[PDB]
Amino acid sequence: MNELSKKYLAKVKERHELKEFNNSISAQDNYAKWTKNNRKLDSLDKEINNLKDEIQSENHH
Amino acid sequence: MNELSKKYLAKVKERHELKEFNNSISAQDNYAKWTKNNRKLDSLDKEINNLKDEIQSENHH
Amino acid sequence: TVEPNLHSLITSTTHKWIFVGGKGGVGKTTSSCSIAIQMALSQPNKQFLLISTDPAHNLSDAFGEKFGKDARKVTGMNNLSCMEIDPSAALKDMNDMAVSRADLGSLLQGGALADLTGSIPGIDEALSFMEVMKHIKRQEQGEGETFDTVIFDTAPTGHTLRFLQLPNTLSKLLEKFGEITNKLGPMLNSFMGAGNVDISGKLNELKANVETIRQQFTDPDLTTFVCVCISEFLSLYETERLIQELISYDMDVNSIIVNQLLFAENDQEHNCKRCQARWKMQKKYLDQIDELYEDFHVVKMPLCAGEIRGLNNLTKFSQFLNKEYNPITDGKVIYELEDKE
Amino acid sequence: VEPNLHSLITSTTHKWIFVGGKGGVGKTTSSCSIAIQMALSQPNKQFLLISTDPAHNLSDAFGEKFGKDARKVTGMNNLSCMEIDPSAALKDMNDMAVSRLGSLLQGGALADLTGSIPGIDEALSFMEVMKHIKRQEQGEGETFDTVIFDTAPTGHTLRFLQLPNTLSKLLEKFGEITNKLGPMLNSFMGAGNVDISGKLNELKANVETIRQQFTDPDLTTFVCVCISEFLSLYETERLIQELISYDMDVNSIIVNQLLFAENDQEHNCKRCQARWKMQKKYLDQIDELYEDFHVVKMPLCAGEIRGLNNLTKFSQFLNKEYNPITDGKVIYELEDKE
Ligand SMILES: [Zn+2]
Repeated sequence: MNELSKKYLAKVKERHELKEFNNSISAQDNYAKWTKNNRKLDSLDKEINNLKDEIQSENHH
Repeated sequence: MNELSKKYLAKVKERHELKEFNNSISAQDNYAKWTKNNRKLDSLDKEINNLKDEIQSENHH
Repeated sequence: TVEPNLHSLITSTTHKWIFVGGKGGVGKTTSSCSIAIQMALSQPNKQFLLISTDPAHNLSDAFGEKFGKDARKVTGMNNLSCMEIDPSAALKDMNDMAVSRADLGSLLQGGALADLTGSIPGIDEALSFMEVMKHIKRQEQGEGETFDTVIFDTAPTGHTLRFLQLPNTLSKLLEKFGEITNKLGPMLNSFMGAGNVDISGKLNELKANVETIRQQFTDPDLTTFVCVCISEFLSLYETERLIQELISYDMDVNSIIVNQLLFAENDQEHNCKRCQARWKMQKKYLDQIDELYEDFHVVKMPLCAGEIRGLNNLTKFSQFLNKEYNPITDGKVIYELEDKE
Repeated sequence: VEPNLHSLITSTTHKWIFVGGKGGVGKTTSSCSIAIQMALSQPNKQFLLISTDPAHNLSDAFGEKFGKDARKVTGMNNLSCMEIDPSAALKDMNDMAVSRLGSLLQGGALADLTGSIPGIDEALSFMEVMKHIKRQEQGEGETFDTVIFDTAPTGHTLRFLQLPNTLSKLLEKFGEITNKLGPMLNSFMGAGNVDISGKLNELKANVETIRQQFTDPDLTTFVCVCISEFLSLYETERLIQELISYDMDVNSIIVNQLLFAENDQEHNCKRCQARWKMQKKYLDQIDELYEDFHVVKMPLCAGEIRGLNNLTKFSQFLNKEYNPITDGKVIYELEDKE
């Protein structure tokens, strides 16, 4: 697998794992940690969306 | 003008007039009135969006 | 006019599902507890499950008893059981075993699933909800007895119920996936076919499941939603949004509990000037809430500062969901609970 | 990073200071306090405090009647105040436009292109507020060096900053259609197609100009106001993230209505001490979340604060952080007077 896909998988998975972890934290009892995680998810989401577009364009016909 | 356009204009205008009126009302000093208006705008928005699609489809080539 | 209480819901017998939610510092859980308790007291012949998916997991503190994933009777009641569950954890554990049970073939099937499922919102929330239900059934069949109504203390963040819109879009992409697989030739249809059929099947099961849920959550006699809030602009705003959302899903929402009301005019002693200042704000919005939701049951609950803990105090406090709290007569009941703390 | 706004208050470089916050936070008192603290620290400079909150309570806050026209703050030489309604303002400009089928088509044309893109109104509106400030200066003869903006608590006043690129794509969209007109049509229409292009380019221009300013952290910053309660804090994180996505400088957070019950000589209130417990839980949380912000912790003074005399007394704590132990006397005088 090319490094591009290797990384897309990795992130997509990092993101998933983070989401389920964050869903187990109480936003109110842990406002700071919770918020930080939300930021990292929004960030990973943008990176993922790029890697996707890049992979899709690079495989088009 | 067909009744469909006549109505699209009318609503689009009603909506606009309502928006500027609501922007002059204080959400906190008038929570109820303000909220009601928000509802009527969201509603008008859906009606407007239909009339539009209906007008567009009916004029396509 | 509409009674400023939940007596109707508390005495109802048609309801199987009662969801309780509100965002952000509102007495949601206590409210859930109080509704459950009152329902059980008023319907001794029926069996109630109060379930909480709030990560704070403070059913246990509310009752002063350790609740877990296994349903368990509230101590001092024969028809109220509580259980706390983390749906994401559950779903995670489901997928760990699905993975264990199946390397290229499984990667492709995994990937294919991802490309259809990943983008769509609410999938994980539907799967999650389904696991909770399976769990409740296993609890019932294990305990040999079933629950008549579940009362759901929802998490204060996220969208528990936004998967009710899923079946429509699942149907769409089932045909997309169809159009593509219909173009596989005999050879590929041989090496892949079984996987393709499993994927289709997987999706249809989810659609059907969701549809099966949706028919229930959509029956106003079968399920309803109680919003919890406090009398402050930000909360009131979030409360309207939540109502609107719920309505978009065709869910029944008829009740609002407004908590933490000071009622400062009606008690000189427990209220310093700062409190009276605050009560004025709260009172301002109460008048608004009143004209904004006239056909709603909007139930005004008194701030019981400190924290309500124990079947006894919960019960003492929960009575006010049933018979509107009057700050004059009913005052001594509150400042009794408070002072104990 | 100092728990006060002293750098901002002594800043010579800023022309634009936005102050905003959703839902019950003492946004306006905080606006006033800032305006004043700068007016004191920089008497060699002229400050405009303008407000678009339809509550229009600059007048109640100061105890003096303000309106569309600037008016000097009673007791100051370098602080003026206006309350304006931007929708109302824009309404009036558009009704003028009308009076001055041809117009129907062009109106139609515009709507089609424009009534659908988010922020066009917001920008038109902001423009008219700029222009109205200018007319106040040219009449008076002086100018303002800093405006402090008390923003309306609902809506997205600054989302029009993404407009310029959008207006560009559609200038072309429109350009590739007007091309396909022939001589006969380009004769009856051309003049007004030229006008449609005109207005659109002007808007883009203006907005791009605004952008260059708003995006200069030296020239314009945004102070968020909030209270220590999950919903406001969450609303406040949202606000920051948005602002950042506009490349606008957001660096300060005022946290209002803290009870500091511990340092209290009443101690009379279990309810208050109870509230304070929550306030402090989140307060810790803020501490480890916005580590590179000036996060300024302000005390709750019960009831309202009005009069330049009181506003000033209260406003000092944006400059030198309020220590509940020592500084208590100041709050408990203010409170006892109301
Ligand atoms: Zn108090």
